[PDB]
Amino acid sequence: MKEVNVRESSQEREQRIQQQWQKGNVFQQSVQNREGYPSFVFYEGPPTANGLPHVGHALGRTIKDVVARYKTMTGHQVIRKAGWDTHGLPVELGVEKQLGISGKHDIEKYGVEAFINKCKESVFVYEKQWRTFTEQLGYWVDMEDPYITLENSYIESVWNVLGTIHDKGLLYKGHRVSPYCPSCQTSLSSHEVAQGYKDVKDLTVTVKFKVKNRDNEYFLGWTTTPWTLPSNVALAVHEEMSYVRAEQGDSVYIVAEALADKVLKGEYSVLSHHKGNELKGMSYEPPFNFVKVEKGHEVVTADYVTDQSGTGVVHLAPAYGEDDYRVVKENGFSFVNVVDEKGQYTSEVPPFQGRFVKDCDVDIVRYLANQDVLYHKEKHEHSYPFCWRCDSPLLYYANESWFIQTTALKEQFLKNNESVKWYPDHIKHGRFGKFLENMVDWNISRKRYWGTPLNVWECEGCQHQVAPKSIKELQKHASHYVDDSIELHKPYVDDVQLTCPVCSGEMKRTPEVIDVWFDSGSMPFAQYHYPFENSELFQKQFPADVIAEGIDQTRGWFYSLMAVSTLFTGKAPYKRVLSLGHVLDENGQKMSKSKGNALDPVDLIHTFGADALRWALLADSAPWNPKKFSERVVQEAKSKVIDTLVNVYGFYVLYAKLDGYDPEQTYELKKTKLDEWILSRLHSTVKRATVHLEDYGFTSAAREIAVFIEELSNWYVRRSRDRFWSEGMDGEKAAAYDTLHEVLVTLSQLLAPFTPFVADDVHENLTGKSVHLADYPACDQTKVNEKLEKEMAAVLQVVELGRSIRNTHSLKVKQPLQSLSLVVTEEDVEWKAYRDVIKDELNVKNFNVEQDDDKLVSYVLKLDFKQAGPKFGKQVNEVNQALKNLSEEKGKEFVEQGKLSVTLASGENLTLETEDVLVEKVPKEGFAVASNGMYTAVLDTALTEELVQEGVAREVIRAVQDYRKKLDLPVNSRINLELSGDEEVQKAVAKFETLLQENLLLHSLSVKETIKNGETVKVGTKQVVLRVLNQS
Ligand SMILES: CC[C@H](C)[C@H](N)C(=O)NS(=O)(=O)NC[C@H]1O[C@@H](n2cnc3c(N)ncnc32)[C@H](O)[C@@H]1O
Ligand SMILES: [Zn+2]
Ligand SMILES: [Zn+2]
Repeated sequence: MKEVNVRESSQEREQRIQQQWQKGNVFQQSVQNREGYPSFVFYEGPPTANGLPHVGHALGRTIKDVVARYKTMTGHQVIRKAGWDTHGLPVELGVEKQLGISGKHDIEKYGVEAFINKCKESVFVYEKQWRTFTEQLGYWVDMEDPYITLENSYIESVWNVLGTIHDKGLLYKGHRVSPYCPSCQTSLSSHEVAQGYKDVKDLTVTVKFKVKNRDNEYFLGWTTTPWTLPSNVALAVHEEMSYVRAEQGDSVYIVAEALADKVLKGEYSVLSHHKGNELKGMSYEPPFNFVKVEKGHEVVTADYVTDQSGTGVVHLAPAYGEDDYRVVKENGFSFVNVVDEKGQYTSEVPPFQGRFVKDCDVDIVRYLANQDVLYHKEKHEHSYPFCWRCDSPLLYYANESWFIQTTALKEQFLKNNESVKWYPDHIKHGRFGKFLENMVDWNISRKRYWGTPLNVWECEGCQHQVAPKSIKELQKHASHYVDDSIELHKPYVDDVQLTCPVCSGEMKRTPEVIDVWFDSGSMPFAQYHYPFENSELFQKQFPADVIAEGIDQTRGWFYSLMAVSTLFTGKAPYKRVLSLGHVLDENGQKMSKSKGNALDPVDLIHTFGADALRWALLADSAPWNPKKFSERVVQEAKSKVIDTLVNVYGFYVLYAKLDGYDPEQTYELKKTKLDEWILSRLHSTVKRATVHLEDYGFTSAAREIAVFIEELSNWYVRRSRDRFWSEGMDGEKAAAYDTLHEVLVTLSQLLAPFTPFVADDVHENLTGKSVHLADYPACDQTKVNEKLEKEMAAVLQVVELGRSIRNTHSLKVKQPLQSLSLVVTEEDVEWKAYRDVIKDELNVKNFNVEQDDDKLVSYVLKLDFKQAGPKFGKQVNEVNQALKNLSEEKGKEFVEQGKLSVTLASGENLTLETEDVLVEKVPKEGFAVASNGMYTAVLDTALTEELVQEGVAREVIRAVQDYRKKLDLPVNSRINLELSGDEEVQKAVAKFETLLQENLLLHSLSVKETIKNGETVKVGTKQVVLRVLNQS
């Protein structure tokens, strides 16, 4: 083993370990060495290369590393291939800002290829930043040969999946009302929409729709979206609902019967009743006539019309509502649209053309009043969908899109999810399962530029569709030569046309790219270029035994993985999911670069070490709920846990070298009880840490290890230092080194998944072998001693109570005290075995175990004025004083009898009730008490001259020992000590001459009045002059 003497920062140690890992190919070796062992299949969720990693990203990569390292150590091969997510809106928008452009028209002007090249350059920059962060965090994952979603082979596998889905009839094009982002100018999927809901307040209005062929009669139409009123095509009523013609003032209003009293306020008179199907076909005047409707402006039956809210007459705009689209289509009414692709009014609405529709709500209300059609308005507090990338409010907008028909396999989705073990369990049928139950088809087409091109070609002539699964299939169908090096991106694939197998017409590729979530969802198949390559490796690497990503992937990678695999293979792509709560700042606020509360994990790693950051991320709280985090928690992990291990390790190395201990040599071992206890704690920790890790309880396993590390340092090492400090390799010293060597090797093995850097530094130096090539240690039950653990835990509690008393009464432990008495209710612990430990640790001359406190306490008596006030009147203070004057035995009698008589000054005898007296139990004179209920410790705090003088002699002994170290004197030489001090020091040194001589290797001791050029030292509150000569 090598020394740990030269001061090394945490960063320097981890850099040294990192280089050791590189030179030895330890990561690669930890995989290859498990060839033929059972597989544990792990999929890396690919980080989006559109920004810098923050400390929240360190949680998931820490947990994935713990799992992979642990499963490797317990006898599994864990292949770890990194991945980078590089397509889609999350990349495009950031690049647009870098370029100072915005929107699809600006991208066309900039140039599609030039824009895409900028995207490629940006993702490459971010990949390197993420790679460096991952390496310094110690998350072993192959970033030399990662999968990358922009790579041609990866895209080809995605094409093969999409082509296979198309073969089944599950990829189709349709004109549907879909959630739509007016800024990004594209439809969005249902999982993307679920990620962007925000509470808003807007206006729902009731508008009068004047009935044609009548007078003073208006329908009361209702809508939550005033901006859709110019596009009105029909009014919807329920067929079997009852409506009333109600007269108010000079007008008559048609409204639902159950809502009339709410809608019509002040005064009305119901004239007639009508069913919903009776009102069918009645024409009316639209609130706006800017747009011309060919067929419409009538009343139709819709089954979804409710009488619970609104008026029972619902304004329908077919282009901006799925129900509205369906009902208008059924009744053959003309479809109309008044909005461009940017969410702005077209020329068909003159007064508002070129304005965002949701910003016209206030002006629409005023226009409604001016036409005298407005009848009511109210505020609507509800959730509304916003774009998960650009924060623009969404619209529901009729649009031609491509869909993956996920609903066709909904039953298979639920069955696959039912096979998955979720952490936390509630996600399975909660956040994730509920999303499966409300499944709609997956809108995958994005009218964008940077992404996986949707590989569907349509014949211009007969609309036949061809979906090439590969470059070879693309080449086979193309009407022109297609080079083998064709890049599977826009615009290169848009220059490829096919010959239609049906009519020989020209086939053109649909222009869209696909949802970025499909790319990552395809990684089980695309990361190995399946089925074109690595068919056998893929089969061994499917399904995954676990994945671990943030909770937002329930609307992300968790869903897209499940959907792609279910549509493609029918099978669940994973057996087990760790759904991780998000890291927040120290205030509980979400982490963001804009908010400035996103800590840099690289700075934390540089300052405190990755081992400390990882430990704090694992041990401070559980990973399943939102997590408050701070630099302070990392600092505490470094000083309390990481530094403590390093110091114990450095202590062992220094004294093992000095004493020439050799773990390969065989010694006669005199194992002590403290050796047995720490070994029992070691293997009990091994057992309980393994049990938690087997159930992915990282926090509980970490906390268990931290407890053991505290016991190892604060108790085992601290109390065993003499056996390392002593000279000569006796049986006890050899046992100490043997015990500590086993603890350090096994503990570092335990810690290897958690704190990989320091664990290897200890283990490799002690054994010559990397800890990460080792097996996870097994619990040796023969070294577990449950009784010994139980007693030492009781001893620690007693020592803690004793220290508490000493601190409370300002009695420093260096000052010996006469006795500690322990009151125990039961003879559970063999206290005789720990007498020397308790007396040493508390510095008491005597340790006595008592069954009760009768010899240690007394009773004083007072009067309960709230209970005995009226009974004695003006004599209450005389009786209360009478109780306080009673002797110790009188109080002892009262607590046993419960009845008491007090004789007042006049001789008047009075009787005291049990509840009239307040009883106080006090320790006997000179004693002090602390109790935890189970144990009552009674300490004699009374000081004698002999006790004080012994304390002075102890202080003299320590002062001399400190002065010897300052002079670099040999530990073997005997010294001539000269000492000067006042009479109290002189008397103490004289009286305890034997004690001084036993603890100091003194050739002679001279007490002088004055010392020439002496060293003044501070012994207690006194100053003592020392001077050391050497025997000549
Ligand atoms: C599995 C990854 C997806 C396919 C996608 N590329 C993506 O979300 N990429 S990411 O880089 O934005 N996310 C990386 C991982 O970090 C999690 N995460 C993101 N933000 C936080 C946060 N504040 N606290 C904790 N974890 C967080 C993501 O869920 C993902 O696991
Ligand atoms: Zn958007
Ligand atoms: Zn054709």
